[PDB]
Amino acid sequence: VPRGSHMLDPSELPSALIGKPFPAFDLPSVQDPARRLTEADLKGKPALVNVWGTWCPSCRVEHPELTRLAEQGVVIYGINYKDDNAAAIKWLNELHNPYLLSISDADGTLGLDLGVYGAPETYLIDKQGIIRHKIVGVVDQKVWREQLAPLYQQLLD
Repeated sequence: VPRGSHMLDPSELPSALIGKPFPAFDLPSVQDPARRLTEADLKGKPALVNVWGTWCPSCRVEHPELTRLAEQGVVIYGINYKDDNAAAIKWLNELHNPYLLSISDADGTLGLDLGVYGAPETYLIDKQGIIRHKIVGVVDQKVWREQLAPLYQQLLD
């Protein structure tokens, strides 16, 4: 089955939101639909924002690395993207939860503003919630070391 050229829209490029504030949102937490989170909750420390879903085999694979980073003091926030809430809860309970906040993006409206088109994807934000880098696909030790860590270290200092 032949397939012609399909071009990602500009908002989906890693470079799209560099130097821009994290998009505004008002969304329920994963574990409690009565607890609301906004982009204000993302501010304070340089951090990773990781987009994931239980539908995503690559997120299963990426999980140990996120845990490894959190153990080293790295703040990581999770956006649970277009997922089954019950399944997401199980995932956060049965696996070693690396996330300081878990945002339920069930309709993908936050992902839409971010240019999300799959998972995992990871954003580096500074203390003010400004986006400084985006990784498309699994972050492993080499991706961390070469593509995030030097930026992250600069944001700490």
